[PDB]
Parts: sequence; structure tokens; C-alpha cells
Amino acid sequence: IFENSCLETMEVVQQTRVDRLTQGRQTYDWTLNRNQPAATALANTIEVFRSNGLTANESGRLIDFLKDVMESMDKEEMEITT
Amino acid sequence: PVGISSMVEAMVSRARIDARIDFESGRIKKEEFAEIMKICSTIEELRRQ
Amino acid sequence: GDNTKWNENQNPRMFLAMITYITKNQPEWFRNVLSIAPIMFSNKMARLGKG
Amino acid sequence: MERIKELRNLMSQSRTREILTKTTVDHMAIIKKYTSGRQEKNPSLRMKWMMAMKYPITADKRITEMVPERNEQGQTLWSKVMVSPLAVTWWNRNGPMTSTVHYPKVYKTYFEKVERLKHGTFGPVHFRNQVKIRRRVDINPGHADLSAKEAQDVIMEVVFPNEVGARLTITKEKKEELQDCKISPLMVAYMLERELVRKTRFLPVAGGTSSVYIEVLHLTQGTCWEQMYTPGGEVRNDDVDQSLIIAARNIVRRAAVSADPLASLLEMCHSTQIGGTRMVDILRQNPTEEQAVDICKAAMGLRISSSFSFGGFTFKRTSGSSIKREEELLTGNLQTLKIRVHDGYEEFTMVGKRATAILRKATRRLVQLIVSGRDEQSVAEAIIVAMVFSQEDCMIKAVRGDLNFVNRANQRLNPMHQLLRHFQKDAKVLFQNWGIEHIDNVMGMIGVLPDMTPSTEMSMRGIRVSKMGVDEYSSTERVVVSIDRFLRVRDQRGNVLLSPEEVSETQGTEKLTITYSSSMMWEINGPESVLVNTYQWIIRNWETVKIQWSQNPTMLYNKMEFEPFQSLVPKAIRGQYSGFVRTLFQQMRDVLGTFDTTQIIKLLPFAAAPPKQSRMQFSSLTVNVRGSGMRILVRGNSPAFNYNKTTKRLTILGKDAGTLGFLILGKEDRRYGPALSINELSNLAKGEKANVLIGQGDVVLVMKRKRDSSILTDSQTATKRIRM
Amino acid sequence: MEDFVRQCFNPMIVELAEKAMKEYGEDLKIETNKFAAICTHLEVCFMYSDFHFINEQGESIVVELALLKHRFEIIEGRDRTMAWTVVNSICNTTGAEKPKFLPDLYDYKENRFIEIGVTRREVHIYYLEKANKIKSENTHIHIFSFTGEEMATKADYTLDEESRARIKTRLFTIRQEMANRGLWDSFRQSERGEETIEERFEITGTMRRLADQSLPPNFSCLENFRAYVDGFEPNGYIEGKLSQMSKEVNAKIEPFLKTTPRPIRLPDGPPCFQRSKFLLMDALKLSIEDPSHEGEGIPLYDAIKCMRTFFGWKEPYIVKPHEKGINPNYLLSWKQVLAELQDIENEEKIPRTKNMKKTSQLKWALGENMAPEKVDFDNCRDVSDLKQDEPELRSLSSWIQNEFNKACELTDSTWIELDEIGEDVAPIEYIASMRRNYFTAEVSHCRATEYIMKGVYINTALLNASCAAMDDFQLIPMISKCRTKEGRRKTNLYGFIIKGRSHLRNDTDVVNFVSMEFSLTDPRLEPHKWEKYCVLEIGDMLLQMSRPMFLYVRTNGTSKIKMKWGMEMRRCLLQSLQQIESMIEAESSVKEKDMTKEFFENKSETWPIGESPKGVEDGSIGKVCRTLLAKSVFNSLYASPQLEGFSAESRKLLLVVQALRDNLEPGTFDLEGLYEAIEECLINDPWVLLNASWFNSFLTHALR
Repeated sequence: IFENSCLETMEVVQQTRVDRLTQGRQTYDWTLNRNQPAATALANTIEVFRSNGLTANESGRLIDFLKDVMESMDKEEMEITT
Repeated sequence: PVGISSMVEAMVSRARIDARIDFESGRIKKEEFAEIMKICSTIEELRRQ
Repeated sequence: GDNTKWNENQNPRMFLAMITYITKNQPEWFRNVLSIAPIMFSNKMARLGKG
Repeated sequence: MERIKELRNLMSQSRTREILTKTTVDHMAIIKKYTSGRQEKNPSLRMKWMMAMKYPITADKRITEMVPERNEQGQTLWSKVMVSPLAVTWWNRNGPMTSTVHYPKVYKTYFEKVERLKHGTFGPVHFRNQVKIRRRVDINPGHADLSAKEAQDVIMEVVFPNEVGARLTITKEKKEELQDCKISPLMVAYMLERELVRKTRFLPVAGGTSSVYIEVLHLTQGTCWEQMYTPGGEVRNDDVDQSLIIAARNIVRRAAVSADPLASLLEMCHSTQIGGTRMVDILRQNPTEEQAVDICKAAMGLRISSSFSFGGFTFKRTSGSSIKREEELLTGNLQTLKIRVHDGYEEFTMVGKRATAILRKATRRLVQLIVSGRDEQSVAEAIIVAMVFSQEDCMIKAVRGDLNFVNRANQRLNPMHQLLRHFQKDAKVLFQNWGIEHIDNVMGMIGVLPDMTPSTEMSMRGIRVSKMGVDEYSSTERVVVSIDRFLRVRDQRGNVLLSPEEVSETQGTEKLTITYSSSMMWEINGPESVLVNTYQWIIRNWETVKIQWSQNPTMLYNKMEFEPFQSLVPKAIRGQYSGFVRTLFQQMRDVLGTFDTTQIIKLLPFAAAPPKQSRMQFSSLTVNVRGSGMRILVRGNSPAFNYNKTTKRLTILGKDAGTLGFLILGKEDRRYGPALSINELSNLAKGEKANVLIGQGDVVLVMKRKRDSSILTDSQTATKRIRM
Repeated sequence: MEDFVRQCFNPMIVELAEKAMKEYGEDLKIETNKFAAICTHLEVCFMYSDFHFINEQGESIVVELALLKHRFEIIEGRDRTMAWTVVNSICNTTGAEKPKFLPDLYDYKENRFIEIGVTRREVHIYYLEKANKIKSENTHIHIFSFTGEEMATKADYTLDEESRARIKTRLFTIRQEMANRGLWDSFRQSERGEETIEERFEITGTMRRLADQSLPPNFSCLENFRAYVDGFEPNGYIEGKLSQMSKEVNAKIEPFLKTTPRPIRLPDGPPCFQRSKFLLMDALKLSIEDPSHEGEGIPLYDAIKCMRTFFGWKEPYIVKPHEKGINPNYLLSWKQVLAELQDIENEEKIPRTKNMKKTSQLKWALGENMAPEKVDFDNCRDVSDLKQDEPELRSLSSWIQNEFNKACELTDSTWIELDEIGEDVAPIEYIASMRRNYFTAEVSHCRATEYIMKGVYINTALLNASCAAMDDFQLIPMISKCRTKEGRRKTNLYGFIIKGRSHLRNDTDVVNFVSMEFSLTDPRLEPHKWEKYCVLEIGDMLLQMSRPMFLYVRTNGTSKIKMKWGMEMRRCLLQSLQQIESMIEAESSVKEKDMTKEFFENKSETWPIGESPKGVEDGSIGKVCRTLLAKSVFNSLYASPQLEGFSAESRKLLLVVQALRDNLEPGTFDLEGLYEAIEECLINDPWVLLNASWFNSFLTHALR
């Protein structure tokens, strides 16, 4: 059962766009350090990544956004513009 | 929508084709058509930077 | 039945372990992707709030 | 110009031009989902507060010249463009009466519900402890079985033709009947998508299968009651898959007898046509799960369900594994049988024609079984196939007689199917030899006796017949198949999944018109169709026949597409006819130029027979259809061969039989004029290299085409260079 | 993706790609993009080689469906060994140096080796890669893309015009197909030169550092952990860990017989007061029997014409104080109410809404007098008293049971305008109608319906005023409407409410208010009930007993959510119906022709609802309907988290009592824990304590 479930999940992670990340309830935006709606917090994070050297999410893949999140923790300083 | 072209180029092509068709067969002012296509070429040059 | 204080006893390292067993013999990138959430939950902070 | 002006003043700000330049059209769907999300300020309360307010409606500016400011009592309904809700009632009271009562053609799917309610005769309410039967049913009336993609590709063509994708009778019908009486393109598109797209889901029902019964499920079924309801008049798609089922059954039955069943199955599938659409496309895009349909899908490489078929019943594994451990066994009548003994513990759920069951079986021992069906003989058949699969030595010793069961192709069946087909007709030995035990009749579970009589405290060893149905769990699984040359499908693990030997449980009516055009099937549609299909094939492949008759025609004669026609001329004068037509064709070849195509088409199908040296001539040739002998002449037209001289149409027994978009060159090239729209029905003198905006994206060059380019035998002849 | 490829290709190319992936052990379940790319390459090669023959001279022609070559030998679709054999054969035949890299096709006319590359990225980069990979040797390169571009070596596109555009169109169509299916992932896989690799997901520092710190305290690197998990042996560690665990860890079943249930403990202390937002049984109506016909009707003038119908306004001599606070401010605020009412004839324009003056008594009664000022801790770092409280235990009182008893009684009016429903042309529709209309008839005239409508109107008016009166104290009348027995519409006035500042930005933001309600009950009868109330004997009314008319005034606070939960109080109807309808179905599911008309219409069936003479006093069906309605209503207005917790914890005890009554030999684990949970949510709420006494009575009369 695990291998079938894993294949289905691989299909999901290959096909999933960034839309599935906006369809949600209140989330925590670290850009403003406050609770914000899903789409607004997502746009805040996207723009603060694009202001820095993190522009992989524009390919449409959620996995590319996860790669951006991964490489963000490797950068020494993250500047937030308001 | 499906398409590899950017938003700007696709929209400009749609605008130019629509202007041509509603000027040639349809009815629209000649100078209005000229200004529309001038603005379209201006935006085409704008997206170069 | 019902499990009292069921939520606060689940250790994310256990989730990491069971995911690692579920992703057995699977490609390495799949395991590297799925195992991120338990690792982030193992090292996580709780915000207190207003004050 | 307002839109291009907005593009201009929008492309000025850097952060608003970077988005428009970098993001492509393909990703627009992901860029629309970025919202503020301030909306849910108690919308009921907000609507009440807005209705309490004066002039909350928003309209355009054309109301000024259409409705008055003061009504007949001096009440204001304007502002400066806000509108009082009273203005809506005013417009409905005395407004522009128009002829758009044409409405019920786009909203047909709702008037269908209204009509099903009009003649929806009712029935009594037989209250009972309703138990949910987990079925998978479709919820759409009259949708012609079109998936979401192929339906939206028709919507785009009928409502937004100038921006269609880069890719059918409904596309003409709807475009015709709502041609100029369009209401709102988005509304029409949504309504046609609701009307035309299929949708099948997993619902608990208590007697409703068709679309008419599920649309009104809240009326018929409830918590602990049921209402007998009959709408009157079924829908299109509950019997569209039935013809495909019948076609697949007949195709598999005819392939199993052939020399190479797999290649036969493939050719028959790619050549068969169902309701205007080719079979293989339906197979690739149809969610119908049947044994012969799974055989057909596996023959072309498509995924099917892990469920394996035994005794016409499809099994699903719930829990437990097994090991092979082959073993020999002696029957109750001294017959050695090598068998695959299912070892270990297993749990199965078997779905059937009209009966289902839950089985729990250990190594050569049936532990538990819960069966529910509709007919007494049906639950008997279910219990028989279950006892056969149980593998207990009780039924092995209960085998009475030698087991020699062969397939329709004279093939030794597997010992499993041997035992099954043996016990399937007379099984009263196995019942009286199985064993009886006591039960408690709890949770609505009754027992069965050897005489097929219900009992409250006695049943078979480990058996229960359930009242109010067994819960039918149909889980969806898709794993690749391993088809072989004899139409047997096995899993990747090596378990024999399905085989032809259990497909025929009924004949077939074909509620929709079915067409087979390959070679081997021209005998189901009576002997009368043999002639019309042979001559249609002749006229279709006439261009290759013309040169294959001039050169090496002995290979043209023995083509196996004439076999069904050869079986209609009597077996006695077949060789004489063949020799006569062959010597006539040889005289036509020797005296060059002196040959008419009409007589060649008239007399060719007789040359396929083994010729004999006939010392006699002929003018009339006989063909037997339904026992009646029809003649075809050698001079002039016959009722069997009616070729109109002027019309040039060939008519065979009243039936007619023959007579004798674009492609992209590359990206937009500024040479061949400015770009065009998809509306270019003017082919522009048929050369016309022109750039056009396709879809909602870019512009590409376009030229005409010359020859058909389809899915024909050219892919099959690609094999002519491989396997050399 | 994997399923999609099986659609847009014929079975032969699928079979060849499956055979070709079995060359290097490439499992197609993972490398789906490689499978797609190989199928694409094969179909391109096939459509490339078809339809091209060589005439009697040295030129190429097109053909359909008599004896000729093909000008092209297919190399990619064959086995490795056979392909190399064919290449070496044609090279020894034509004398051309064989390329070191395996080509895809050989041309007969130009005597060149044409190799095909179908890429997703720019064709210029792919051609430069194939050139830096294959240069200075006579090997022609032909590169296609899904966008329609095409690049050959030195502008020598070695085909016809249409034969190439057919392939370009097929590729564009495949692109659109996998585009609108969301399957445009392979743009990231073939973007490597080597078109096979799937997505690799790295774990670099500051992330691997957290991964190595997330494992159990037996490893240092997570790779050791994953290798340990990969090879695992279920040797029976469960039984060993069980043999090692102490025997005290057990779910020891303690049996449950009719002796073990002990009645629920009840708190002892000061009598419980009433905190309902408005007076339920003590409020007094002021009728005008006026058909102005409703809704847009202005509620301020209806209230003043309520006042116009009463005479005998005594000078306010206050009786029961609040015992903590400025008492005369209440009667001063009431006098201000009367003064502002009579002071409309000077305004010369009637206002539709009376905004009270910002008087001292009214600023105090609403608590707006400036409270502790907002400061920062930087300047109030130290003060002698800079401290920062659990409730007290209040015992049950006798008045809540009488309140409920009065809530179940029938009244004079109807209190509902229940709209119409269409014709009934179905048996289940007949049954539903016969249930709903009998329920409506038995419930309409009930006092709980008056409570529902009263709460709805009051909360609606207050919330509507909290939007436009966001800055001033507006006087809000407590108006209800009903229909008398003789069928004449009546407008009742229960009292007034003065609202404070209503800057309600959030939903939990509270606005303070003062409720002044009419009554005929002496607080001196039950002074413990009116703890938060201040009483003003305000007049005598014509009844001819001429009983004194009192005004109960209290200061309270409400929020937006508190108001809206109370505008939807008619849900208490539906809930009742469902909790009735369940009993009509669940208790009658065992029947062929369901018992529906025997549930109603049969007064012999009596249900236990009361215990006056130390004995069960069962009543009729209408008493049951009104009891459930009033129970739901009181749950709505006396809503408290104690009630929720009590329901949740007592439902379990009730279910186990029922399982014992069905003789199903039940048992618990920690009954003391359940009793602790029950006693934890019993502090001061009169409604919760009344429900607890009810459950105690039930346990007393359940053979336990």
C-alpha cells in the first residue's frame, strides 16, 4: 500500500502548482510578523523573496517555491522592504 | 489559458488584430486606428528594458 | 474511546521515522522532500502572542 | 482603446511591468489567485444593511434613457450609477417585452428536470432500516459521454471560436441553434459545460442507478425511509457504455478463436467505430470497468484495475498476502490435478452481476463468507464460485466425474475453471457434502440450507447470506498490465488477472448503432452485410487494388478480406466461379486497355476461391443470404450489384457503397502579412502561407494540407523496417 | 503524466519505449519525463522517415500507402547491438567515417548521418551543445522544439517543407495537451542536455544541520538513521517492550452496576444571580395594537406611543440598590430618559433616533469615565501597587426552575409569521407537512417563542445602531410584535436600552449598554436574584388591584458575536424539530408503515417531564415540544462554556447508564475522573446547576 500511495503522492508533487498554497485559512506571515490571509501572506513572501536573490517560484511549480525556501535559510541576511 | 508568449506580446497581438479587423471590415476612425497601433508599438518598445 | 492530551505527545521525530519507512526504497529526492515537515516540526518555536 | 491605454499606463511602473513581461500565458491561472481576502464580513448582515440603504444596486448608464426617474407614485430610483431595487420590479412590470422566449435551448438541462417532475408518477413509502449501498454512479442527464477536456474543447469552439486551441456533431448543432440568439458567453459556456460534461462519483444509494434516480435522491432516499419514484424516460449515457461492452465482448469472443488473438484484438479495436467515434479513443478516455473492456484496454497498453475476475465476479484484496506453493491433488473420481494452492490468509470483497460478498479465506480453508444478492439462483452461483475458490479439500473430494472442459477454441481450461464449470451446472453434491452449523441471526444475517432454503439457526459451514445487501466497496486502482499473445492479462507480480474464458453471460442488443469494418466481424450483421462491406472495402482501397491487380494479382486474390464473402457462394461451384473470373481477368490483362472497372469490381471477390478448370461459362453468379439465393450478373446491373451509370454511386441491396484544419510552419514571420484571427474560412486561393494568432497566446505561420494524415496502418507499417 | 503518454501515442511506440527503458534498468514509475521524451523522440523519428522514397534517379519523392527504398534507415528504435551493426554495415558500404556517438538516422540522398534532437529550451543552445559535442565531422544535426522552431546544420534543413511542418504541428499540439493538463513539468527535466533526469531536491547547510538534530538520541547523521530504517527486522520488539514495561500500566475495567452511580455533587455558597441579557418572565408588555404594518416602521415613535398609553408615572423612589456603586445615577439616568423623551417638541424636526446627552450619570453607567490611561512600561517601571481572578462558588437557587416552568407555559399571542410552502403531491411531503404543522401549532403560542422573537428584535436593533451611532449614546427601545387571539397585530414595549460608544472594529469588541426594563415583581421578594440589578419603583398601573410597576436597570456589555448569536435564535425551533424528528424516526425505524400519526394524535402516550410529589409526573406531547423548545432557547441565551462542558461530560455518563439499562454489561476505567470533569464545570451558572439537578433526578429515577 505504501508504494501505491507514494506513487500517487509523487504525481501530486510533480503536478502541484502554487494555487494549492493560497487555498487556506489564516496563516502566519513572517514578513509582517502577524497573522494574514493565505493569499496575502503568500504574496508577501513571494515579493520579499523576489526582492532578494530568490526567483524560482515564477516557474509555477510548488516544488520550486520549496527550493526557494530551502536556499533562503542558506543566505546570511534577509532584507525586508515595506 | 494556454500559451507560451508573454502577457504583453499576446495582448498586443490581440489588440493589433482586433484593430485591423474592426477598422477594415468594421467601422472605426482611421486616426483612432493609427493612434491605437502607435500605442501598441510604444508598449512593444517599452517591454525592451 | 478517546485519547486525552493526544496532540502534545506526538513527537515529529516519530513522524520522520514512519515517513522514512513509508518512503522505503523510493527515490532519494522523494524522501528528501517528504521528510522536511517533520524536521521543521522537530526544531520549532511557539509564539506567545500579545502579552 | 481603453484596454491598450490601460496596458500603456500599466507598463510604466517597474513592478507592474516586470510581472507582465516575465509571467507567461500558461501560468495566468496561478497569478489570478492572489487576493486581499477581506470579503467575509458577515455577508448576510452586510446584504441586509445594504438593502435597508437607498439605491444599493449598480447598473450601467443606459438606464437613464430606458426607465424613468419617478415611478407612478413619485418614488425616486436613481442616483449620480446607483439604482433602487424598486427599479428592477418596475422593469419587470412594464419594460421591453422581447422575443427571447427562445431561452429553453441553453437551459435545456433544467427543463429536462421540470419535465421529469411533470410525469414523475409516485409510489408508496415502504419504511425500512435503509442500509447504504456504496455505488459509483454518474450525475448528468443527456451528456453524450464527453470528458472535461474534450467537452471544454467544444465549448471553446462554439462560444469563443476566434481563440480556439490548436486542435463534433454537437459542435455544429449547438452552434446552429444558438447561432445569433446568444445571451451571455460566460453563462452559455457554463451552462453547456453543465449539460455536456460527464461526472461519475462514489455515492451511497438504495436502489437508484440511472441519472434520473440520483438527481432526485433527496426525495426517494432519506434517513430510515424510501419513496418509490419513477420519472419516466431514461437518459442518453446510461446505455452508451452498454454498446461498447457488447462490442468488446464480441471482439474478444472472435479474437480467442483466431490464430493470433492479440493482433486480431488490436486490429479489430482500431478498426471498430462506436457511434461515430473510433473505439480506441473511447477506450483511452472511458471510465467503464468491464472484463472484455479491460482485455481491450490491456491489449493497447492502458491501465486497468488490480481486481481480478473469476466466475464472472471481480475480486478486491482487503488484507493479507499469499505464497504460491504449487501442489498436486487427486479428485473424488481418481483424477490427478496440478494446482496453484493459495497459501496464507487473505481477505477479499467480490462484486458480481447481481450479488456481492465479503470473503475471509485461509490456506485451502474458507473461514468466513457474507453474501447478498437479488435472485435465489444468483446467490447460489455466488456461493458456488466462492466454494470453488475456497480450495478446501471438501469440494475437491466432492468432484464427481472426470473433468474435461474445453474452451470454444478447443483449449484445456485451467483446473480452477475446470472445477468451476463442473460445479456450475449441478452442485447439489457439494452442498450435501460441505457441512452444517448453528448461527444466531444477529445484525440481520440469515443462513442457507443445502436445499437453498433460508433458516434462522442452521447454515453451511462458515456461511452467511445477508439481508439488506452487502456493502460494495469499489476502490480505484491503476497498475500496468502484462498482456500476452493469447489475450490473458497478468499483473507485474505474476498473478493471472483476467482471461477470456469468463466473458459471455448474455447476448447483446447494441442500443446504439455499431459498426465493425475490419475483416473478421462481417458475419454478425447477417449475410447481407458481407456484400456491402466487401464492396465498400473494394471501393475504398480501389487505388491500391488497381495496381495490385495489374501486377502479381495472385497475392491480391488470396487477401483474407474476402473470406467472409467466399463463405456465401455454395461450396460446390466455388472453384468454377474462381477459374471463370480468373480467366476473364487474364483475358483483360492480355488484351490491354480493354477492361472496364465496373465489371472488375463486380467480379473480383469471386477470384479469392481456389480455382478449378471449369469447362463451362457463366453469366449469373449465386450468393446465399438467409438461405435465399440472390443473383449477380456479368452484364448490366443487378439488385445485388446496382451501379448507377450517371450517378456513379454503387448500391448493394439498397444500401449505398461509395463512388469514384491547418499545420504550423513556425513562429510568426513578419513577411506573410500581419496576423489574422482564427476566423479565416476564406482559404485565400489554397496556397496562402499566413501568420495567425492561435488560442490565447502567440502567433504562428500556417499553410494548407494535402493528404489526410490520420491514425491508419502507416504506424502499423512502421514495423516494416523493424523486425527485418 | 504516465497515463497521459499512453493516450497521445500509439501502442507500438509505447511498447518500443518500454523495451528501450529496460536497457539501463530505468523504472518508468519514477522516470516519467524520460519516458515521455523517449516516446516523443520515437514518434518524431517515425513521422520523419515515413513517405520518402528514392526515384530511378538520385532524387527523393513522396508516396502513399510500388517497389522502392525508404531513403532513411531507422536507428533509434532498434536494439543497441543491431543499431551499431547497421551503422557499421552502411559505413563499410559507403566508406564514411562512423561517428563516435550513436546517430538516429542515415540519409541516402545526401549521404549524411542525420541525428535528431527534440528540446524544450532554446534550440540555439541545444545546437551549440550538439556542435561542441559533434564538430568537424560530417554528421548533420536536426533539432526540433515544441514552440515550432527548427534548426539544421548550416541552414540545410534536409527535408521537404510540409513534411517538417507536420512534425512541428504535432509537437505544438502535444505541448498544448500537456500544458492544459498541468503536465508542463518536463520543462525542468530536459533542461540539462541529458533529457532524462528528474527533480533532485537538495538539503544544504542550516537545513541538514536541523535534519541531523531531529533524529532519535542514537544517531549523529540522518543518513545512518535512514539506512537503519531501510533494513529493519520485525523480530518481535513489541513483545520484549511489553515484557519490560511495568504491570501498573493497564486499562483495568471497573464494573458498572446500579450501585456505583452516585448523584452529581453540587456547589454550595451564595445564591446564584441572574445574568440573562434581559428579563424573561418578569418583563411587562406595553401594547398599542397598531397596524402601521412593520419593518420600515420607525421604532422610536412606536415606543413613545407605548408611553402615551400609560399614566401613573410616580416620582422615582428607588428600592433595591446595586450594593456596590453609585445608585442615584440610575434614577438620574431614568429621569434623563423621560426628559429627553418629552423634549422632542422643541426640536421642530423629529429625529427617528434619540441621541442621549453625554451626561455624567450616563458616562458613569456606561463606564466611559476615563479609565487607567494607556502608558508604556518605560515610564511606569515602578509603582508600589502594580499587581495584575478565579470565580466564586455559587449554589443553585429556586428561581431558575420557576423561570423554566414559566417558559414552557402557553400564551395569548402567536409570535410567528411562518411563510408558505408549495402544494404537497408526495407521501413524504405529506408526512413532513403533518409533522411541521403540528409542531408549529403546538409551539407557536409558547412563551419561549416570545423569548426568541424578543431576543431577535433586541439584538437586531442594537447591532443596527452600533453601525450608524458609532459616536453617541443612542436610546434603543425594546420592542416586540405579535398577534393577539382576536387576530389584531400588537406592538409591545419591554423597556429601553442606552448604548455607549460602538467603535466595533472586531467581532469580540464590546460595547457597553444600560438596560432599563419594566416589571411587576418586587425585588424585595428574592433580593439574591437581582445582584447585578438596581430597582426603581417607577409607578402604579391600572390592572382593580393597581399593582406597583418597577424598573429593573442594569449595566452590561455585549459584543458583535454576542448580538448575532441571538439574532438567529429561531434556530432553537429547527433544533427542537430535529430532536423531535429523530425520535419519530429512530424510535420508529422498526416498522413497515412508519409510526408517525401514533406519535401525535394519541394522548395515551405520555412522557416523563416533571416530578412534583416525589414522583414522576408524565405529560402530553405538546408539553414535550414546548419543553424541548424552551430548553434550546435557554441554552441559546444562557449559553455558557460551563453548559457546553457539562453537556459533553454528562452525555457519556448518560450513554453508559443507557447501556446498563439495556443490560449490555458495561464498564468504565476511571469513573472518578468523569465525576471530576463534571464537577469542574459547575461553579455559578444557574442554568448549568439546574441541568445538573435534572440529571441527578434522572439518575434517582433510573433504578439507581
